[PDB]
Amino acid sequence: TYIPGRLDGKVALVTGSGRGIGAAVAVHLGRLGAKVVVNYANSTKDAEKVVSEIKALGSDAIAIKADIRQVPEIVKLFDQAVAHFGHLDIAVSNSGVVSFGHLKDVTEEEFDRVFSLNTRGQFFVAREAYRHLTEGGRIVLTSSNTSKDFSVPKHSLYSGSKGAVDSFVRIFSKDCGDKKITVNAVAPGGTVTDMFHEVSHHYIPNGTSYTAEQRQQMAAHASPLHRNGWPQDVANVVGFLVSKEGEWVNGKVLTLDGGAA
Amino acid sequence: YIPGRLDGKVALVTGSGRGIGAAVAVHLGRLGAKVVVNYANSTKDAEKVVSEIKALGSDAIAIKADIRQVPEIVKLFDQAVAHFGHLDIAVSNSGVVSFGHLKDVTEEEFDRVFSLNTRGQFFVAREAYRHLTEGGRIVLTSSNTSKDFSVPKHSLYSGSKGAVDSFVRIFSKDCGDKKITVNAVAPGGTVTDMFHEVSHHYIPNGTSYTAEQRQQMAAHASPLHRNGWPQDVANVVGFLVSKEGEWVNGKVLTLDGGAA
Ligand SMILES: NC(=O)c1ccc[n+]([C@@H]2O[C@H](COP(=O)([O-])OP(=O)(O)OC[C@H]3O[C@@H](n4cnc5c(N)ncnc54)[C@H](OP(=O)(O)O)[C@@H]3O)[C@@H](O)[C@H]2O)c1
Ligand SMILES: NC(=O)c1ccc[n+]([C@@H]2O[C@H](COP(=O)([O-])OP(=O)(O)OC[C@H]3O[C@@H](n4cnc5c(N)ncnc54)[C@H](OP(=O)(O)O)[C@@H]3O)[C@@H](O)[C@H]2O)c1
Ligand SMILES: O=c1c(O)c(-c2ccc(O)cc2)oc2cc(O)cc(O)c12
Ligand SMILES: O=c1c(O)c(-c2ccc(O)cc2)oc2cc(O)cc(O)c12
Repeated sequence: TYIPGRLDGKVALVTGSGRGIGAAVAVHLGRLGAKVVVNYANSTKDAEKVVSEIKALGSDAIAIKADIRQVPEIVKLFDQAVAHFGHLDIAVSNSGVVSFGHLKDVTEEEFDRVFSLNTRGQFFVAREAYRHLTEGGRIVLTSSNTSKDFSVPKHSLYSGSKGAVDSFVRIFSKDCGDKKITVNAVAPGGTVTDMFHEVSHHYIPNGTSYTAEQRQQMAAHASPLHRNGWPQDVANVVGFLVSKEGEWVNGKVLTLDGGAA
Repeated sequence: YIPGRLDGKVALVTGSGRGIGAAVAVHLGRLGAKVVVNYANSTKDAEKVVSEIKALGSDAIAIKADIRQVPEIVKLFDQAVAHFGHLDIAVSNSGVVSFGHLKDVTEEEFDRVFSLNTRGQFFVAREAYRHLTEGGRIVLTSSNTSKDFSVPKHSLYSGSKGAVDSFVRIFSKDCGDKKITVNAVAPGGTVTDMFHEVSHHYIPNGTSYTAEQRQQMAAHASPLHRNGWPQDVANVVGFLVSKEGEWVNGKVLTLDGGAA
C-alpha cells in the first residue's frame, strides 16, 4: 500500500554501512521498507549488528564483505546483491577515509590511500550501480562540505577527493538518464562519527588543547541551529533522495551542514 | 619596473611544447621571465618554443619529464632550480581528455586520466611549493566542464578537474606561509589539438559535421562570436603571475569568453 517516501518492495545497497553515517543510512532505508545489502570491509561484528537491527524492524538484510578500493570486488559485491535479493534499486556510495597534511608533506602513498577509496572507489560503485540497477533507480555518492563550501588549512588532499565527486554526479546524471536513474551526492559538514572524533582538532585553531567533548561542542556552534550533524541527519536526506518523491532532485550536491556555510 | 611584466623572474610550464602550454610559455617569455619548458614526447616542438622565447630576448631550456611520475616531477624541479638559480612561477598545464559513458569507463581509462590531470597536477604543486621563492606564483589548469559546462559522457574528465578546483582553494591556504598564490584557469573550448580531438562530443550528431563547421559552431558559444585561443589563456595566466595579480588567490577563473 504505497506510502509517500517509503521504499517498500525496493532493494538498497550501502557501502561501508557497518558503522558511521553508512550504518544509519542502511538502517533508515530498512525502516522505510527496503531490504538492504550491508557492505563492510573490516567491521564484521558491526555489520552483523546492522543486519540484526534491520531484521528486528520488519525488513531483511545481508552482510557482504568487500574492499571498495578493489574494483573486481565492487563488481562481485553488486553481482551478489542482485543474486540474493533478485534485483537492486538503490545504491549509496558512503565508504570514505579522512586525511590531513600541509601540501609540502603529502606523500604519493597518502594520495593513493585517499583517492582510491573516496574518488576511484565511489566512481566504480557508480559504474557497477548503473550496470546492475533497475529502471528508475537511485544512486547517491558521498561528498563533503570541504569540497566547495568550507576551507580548512592542510586539508587539500581530502577536499579534492570530494571535489571530484561533485563533478562526477552532475555528469553521471546525464549518462544514467537512459535507465531513468537519478544520481546525486550529499556533502555533510561536521557529523559526529569515529571520523569526526579522529580529526575534530584539525578544524579548530589549537584544538589539541581542548577536550573531545569541547571540540564537538564547538563544531555544534558552526550551524545557526547550534547542534552537531548526526548520522541520522544524512540518512533523512538520503532517504528523501532515494524515494519516488525525490526524483526531480537529480545531478546535485546537497550540502548537509545545518546552515553552517 | 614595468607593470604586468616579469623581468628577472623564472617560470616553469608543464607540457609547454604545444597547445595552451606553448602559448603560456612564450607569453611568460614575452613578459620578461626566463622559462623552463617541459614536454613528455614533443621534443622538436619544445625546442621551437625555446627558440621563440630566446627570439623575443629572454632565455629558456627544454626539459623532458613525464608528469605522471612523481620522481620525474621532483627531478624536473631540481634541474630547473639548478639551471636558473631560482624559480618564481609554476604553471601546471599538462592534461589529457576523455569521453565515455559511465557504463563503459575502464580501470585503465580512469587511471590514465587521473594520474596526469589530478595526481600529476597535485604533485606539480607540491614540488612547486618546495622549490619556489617567497611570493611566487602557482597556477593549475582546470576546465569549464568542471562546474560550468555539463557534457554527456564526460564524467571522468569533468571529475578530474573538479578535484583541481578544490585543490587550489586549499593550496592557497598552505602556500601562503611563503606568500605564494595558487589559482587555476578553466578554459572553455580552446583551439588546440585537444579541441579537434573531442569537438564532436560537444555537439548533437557531431560526426555529421566537418571539423571546420564544429569550430565555427563552438565560436557561437561565446557571445563574442569567436573561438577561445591558447593566447586567451596565456594572457590571463600572464596577469595572475604578475605582481598586479596578487589579490587573485585561491580562485578558479573560467575562460570561455562568456559562454557560461
Ligand atoms: N564525519 C564527518 O563529519 C564527515 C564529513 C564530511 C564527509 N563525510 C563522509 O561520509 C562518509 C562516512 O563517514 P563516517 O564519518 O561515517 O566515517 P567513519 O566513521 O570512519 O566510517 C568509515 C566507513 O567506511 C568504511 N570503509 C572504510 N574503508 C573501506 C573500504 N576499503 N571498503 C569499503 N568500506 C570501507 C568503513 O567500514 P569498515 O569499518 O569495514 O572499514 C566504515 O563503515 C565518508 O565518505 C566521509 O568522507 C563525513
Ligand atoms: N583545449 C581545450 O578546449 C581545453 C578546454 C578545457 C581545459 N583544457 C585543459 O588545458 C590544458 C592544455 O591542453 P591543450 O588544449 O593544449 O591540449 P593538447 O593540445 O593536447 O596539449 C597537451 C599537452 O599536455 C602534455 N602532456 C601530455 N601527457 C603528458 C605527460 N605524461 N607528461 C607531461 N606532459 C604531458 C603534452 O606534452 P607532450 O605532447 O610532449 O606529451 C602537451 O604539451 C589541459 O590540462 C586541458 O585539460 C583544454
Ligand atoms: O570536526 C569537524 C569540526 O570540528 C568542524 C568545525 C569545528 C568548529 C567550527 O567552528 C567549525 C567547524 O567542522 C567539520 C566539518 C567536516 O566536514 C568534518 C569535520 O570532522 C568537522
Ligand atoms: O570542442 C569543444 C566544443 O565544441 C565546445 C562547444 C561548446 C558549445 C557549442 O555550442 C559547441 C561546441 O565546447 C568545448 C569545451 C571544452 O572545455 C573543450 C572542448 O573541446 C569544447
